[PDB]
Amino acid sequence: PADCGEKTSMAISVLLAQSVFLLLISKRLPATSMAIPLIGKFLLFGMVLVTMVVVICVIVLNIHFRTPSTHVLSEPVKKLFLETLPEILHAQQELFSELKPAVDGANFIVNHMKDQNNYNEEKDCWNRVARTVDRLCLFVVTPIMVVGTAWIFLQGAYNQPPPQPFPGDPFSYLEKDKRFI
Amino acid sequence: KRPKPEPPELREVVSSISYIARQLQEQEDHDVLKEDWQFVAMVVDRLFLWTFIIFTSVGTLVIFLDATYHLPPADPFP
Amino acid sequence: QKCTVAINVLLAQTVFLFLVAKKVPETSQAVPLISKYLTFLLVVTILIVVNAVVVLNVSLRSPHTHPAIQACVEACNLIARARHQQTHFDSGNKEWFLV
Amino acid sequence: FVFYLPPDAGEKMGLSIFALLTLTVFLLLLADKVPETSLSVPIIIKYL
Amino acid sequence: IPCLLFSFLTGLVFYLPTDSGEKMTLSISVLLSLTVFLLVIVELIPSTSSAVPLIGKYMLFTMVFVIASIIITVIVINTHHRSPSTHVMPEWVRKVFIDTIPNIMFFSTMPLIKHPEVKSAIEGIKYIAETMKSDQESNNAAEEWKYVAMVMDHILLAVFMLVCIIGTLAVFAGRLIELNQQ
Amino acid sequence: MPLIKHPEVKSAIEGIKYIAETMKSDQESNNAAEEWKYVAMVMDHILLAVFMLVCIIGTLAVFAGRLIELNQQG
Ligand SMILES: *[C@@H]1O[C@H](CO)[C@@H](O[C@@H]2O[C@H](CO)[C@@H](O[C@@H]3O[C@H](CO[C@H]4O[C@H](CO)[C@@H](O)[C@H](O[C@H]5O[C@H](CO)[C@@H](O)[C@H](O)[C@@H]5O)[C@@H]4O)[C@@H](O)[C@H](O[C@H]4O[C@H](CO)[C@@H](O)[C@H](O)[C@@H]4O)[C@@H]3O)[C@H](O)[C@H]2NC(C)=O)[C@H](O)[C@H]1NC(C)=O
Ligand SMILES: *[C@@H]1O[C@H](CO)[C@@H](O[C@@H]2O[C@H](CO)[C@@H](O[C@@H]3O[C@H](CO[C@H]4O[C@H](CO)[C@@H](O)[C@H](O)[C@@H]4O)[C@@H](O)[C@H](O)[C@@H]3O)[C@H](O)[C@H]2NC(C)=O)[C@H](O)[C@H]1NC(C)=O
Repeated sequence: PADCGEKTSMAISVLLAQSVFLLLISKRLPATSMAIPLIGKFLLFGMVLVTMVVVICVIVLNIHFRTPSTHVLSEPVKKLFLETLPEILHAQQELFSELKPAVDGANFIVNHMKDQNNYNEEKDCWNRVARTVDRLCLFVVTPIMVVGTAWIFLQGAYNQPPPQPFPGDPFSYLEKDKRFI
Repeated sequence: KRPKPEPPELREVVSSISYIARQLQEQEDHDVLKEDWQFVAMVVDRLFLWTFIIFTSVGTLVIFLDATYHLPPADPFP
Repeated sequence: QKCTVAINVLLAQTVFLFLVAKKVPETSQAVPLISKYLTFLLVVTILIVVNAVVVLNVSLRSPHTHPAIQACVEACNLIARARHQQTHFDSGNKEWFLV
Repeated sequence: FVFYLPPDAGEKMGLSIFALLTLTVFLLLLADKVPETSLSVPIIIKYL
Repeated sequence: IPCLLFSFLTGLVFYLPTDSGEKMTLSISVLLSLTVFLLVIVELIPSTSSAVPLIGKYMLFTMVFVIASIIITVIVINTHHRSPSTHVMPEWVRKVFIDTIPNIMFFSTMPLIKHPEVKSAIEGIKYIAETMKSDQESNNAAEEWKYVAMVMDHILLAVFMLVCIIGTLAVFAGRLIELNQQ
Repeated sequence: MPLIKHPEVKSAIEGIKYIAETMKSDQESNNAAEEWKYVAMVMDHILLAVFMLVCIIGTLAVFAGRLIELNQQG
C-alpha cells in the first residue's frame, strides 16, 4: 500500500543490493570487450528494470497523494481508471434573536462536515486510481522480468562445448577411436 | 494551476454551538495558510525539478562529448 | 524511527565486519579481541532491535486488543455517544503509550 | 525523480540518500581499477 | 555467528506492528546486511565447485529465509490496509482467522418554526449523525482486517522462530554429532 | 508561542456541552504541544548555523595548518 508500505525505499534497496552484486562480480573477470558476461547482462537488465519500477512508484505515489486543493480529478481520467481498467485487469423574534447565532452556527457545522466529506471522497478516488495503476504495472512489469530472466539464463543453460574438438573434423580424438595405420 | 479560485438551559447550548462554529472557522483559516505554504512548496519543487533536469543534461552532455570526441591520432608522430 | 536507526546501525556494523575481515589473522587457537568485541557489539545491537520491536508492540496496542425534535435529540445523543467513545479510545491509547 | 515525489509520502530523503549510498558503492567498485597518479583526474572520476 | 544473528533477526518483523510504519524498513535492512555480509563470505570461504559447503548451505538457507520473510511481510501489510471500500471480507477468512485460531489466543475478535434555515439545520444534524454512523461501520470493517493481520503476524512469528531453530540444527547437527561420537 | 425536560432532551443538552468541553480541552493540550514544538524549532534554527560554521571551521583548522605552510615554503 501507498500509506504504510514504503515502496521507493524497498525499490532503491533492491538497487543497492544489485550494486553490491556488481561489486562482487567486478573483481572476478577480466575487463575485456569481446562480450558482456551473462550475469552482467542479467544485472544490467535488472538494474534498468528496478530504475523503471522506482519511476513507476514515484508516479503512483504522485497519483495517490493528489488532493482537491492541488489537482482536479478529470471525469475521463476517473472513468478510465475506475470503471474500464479495473474491469480489464480483472413575537417570535426575541426567541429568534437568541436562536439565530445557534442556527447560523449549526448550518456552518453542517457545511464544514459536507466539505470534509467531499474532500475525503476525492482522496479515496485518487487512492483507487493509484491502486488501479499499480495493478496494471504489476501485470505488465512482472511478465517482462520473467521472460527476460528466462531468455538470459537459457543461453547459458543450453551452452555446451561442441561434441567434437574441431568444427569440421569428425574425429573425436578419444582413446577408444584410435586410428591404426 | 491552483484549483482554488479564492432560558438558562438553552443559553448554554447556544454558546456551545457558537464555540464549535468559531473553532471550525479557526481550523479553516489554519488550513488555508497550510495550503498556501504547501502550494509554494510544490511550486518550488517543480522549479527545482526543471533546473535539476537542465543541470543534469548539460553536465552529462559535456562530459560525454568530451569522452566521445577523444580519438587516437591518425599520425603516430605529429 | 527507532527500528530504522537500530537496524541501520547494524548495517554499518556489518560494513565494519567486512573492513576487519581483511585484517585479522586466520588461526583458530583463540578468538581475537577485536573479533570478540565486534561480536559483542553486534549482539548488543540485536538486543536493542529486539527491545525496540517489543516497546513499539506494547506502545501501539490499541484498546480493542489490549415530532422532529424527538428525532433531533436521538441524533444528538448518538453524536455525543460516538464522541465519548472516541475520547475513551484515545485515553486507552495514551495509557498504553505511557506503559 | 525525487522532485516528483510528493512531500506527503515521506520518502524523499530515503530515495536521495540511498542513491548517494549506491554511488559510494560504485566508488568502492572503481577504487580497485583507477590509476593512482596525481598529474590529472580521470574523466570517469570527474563524472562520478 | 553473524548468519545466526541475521536468522534470529528475520523472524522479529512479525512482532512489529504494521502501524509503526517500520516493517519494511526492518526486513529490507536485514536483507541489506545479509547482502553486505556476502562480501565477507566471498572473501573468507574457498571458491570451489566440487561440492556445496555445509556453511554455504546455511548461508543459502538464511538468504531464502529473509526473502520469504519479506514476501510474507508484504502479504501481511497488504492484508492490514484492506478496507470495505476496496475489498469484501471472505467467509473463510472470518471462519479461520477470527474464531478458529484467536479463541486459542487472548484478545478481542473485533411552535411551528419551519423555515428554510431551521429546517436545513434539522436535516443537517440528522445528516451528520448518519455520516458518523457510516464512518463507525467502516472503521469496524477495517478493524476486522487489522485483527486478521495481527493473528497472521502471531502465527508466523512462531513459525519463523521455530524454522530458524530447526534449520540451524538441520544444517549443522549431523557433522557435530558425528564429531562428538568419535 | 416551556421546556420538555425529558431525559433525552437533557442528555442532548449535556452532550452538546460535552462536545464543547472536549474541544476546549483538546485546544488547551495543543497549545502546550505547540509551545514545545516552537522550542524545538528554535533550537533547530540555532544549531543549523552552528553546524554549518563548525563544518567550515573544522575543515579549515585541519587543512590550513599545512596548506599555509606549503604556501609559505615556496
Ligand atoms: C580450440 O582452439 C583451437 C585453436 O587453438 C581450434 O583449432 C582450430 O580449428 C579450426 C577449425 O577446425 C582450424 O581451421 C581449419 O584449418 C584447416 C587446416 O588449414 C591450416 O593448415 C594448412 C596447412 O596444413 C594451412 O594451409 C591453412 O592456411 C590456409 O587456410 C586458412 C584458413 O582458411 C587461411 O586463413 C590461410 O590464409 C590459408 O589459406 C591453415 O593454417 C583447414 O583445412 C580448415 O578449413 C575449413 O574451413 C574453411 C573455411 O574457413 C573451409 O573452406 C574448409 O573446407 C574447411 O571446412 C580450417 O581452416 C584451425 O586451423 C585450428 N587451429 C589450430 C590447429 O591451432 C579448435 O577448433 C578449438 N576448439 C573448439 C572451439 O571447439
Ligand atoms: C609517441 O611518443 C613519441 C616519443 O616517445 C613521440 O615522438 C616524438 O614526436 C615529436 C613530434 O613528431 C618529435 O619531435 C619532432 O622532431 C623533429 C626532428 O627533430 C630533429 O631534427 C630537427 C631538424 O631541424 C632538429 O632541429 C632537432 O634538434 C632534431 O635533431 C622536428 O623536426 C619536429 O619539429 C619535432 O620537434 C620527437 O622527436 C619524437 N620523439 C621521438 C623520440 O621519436 C610521438 O609523437 C608520440 N605519438 C603520439 C603522441 O601519437
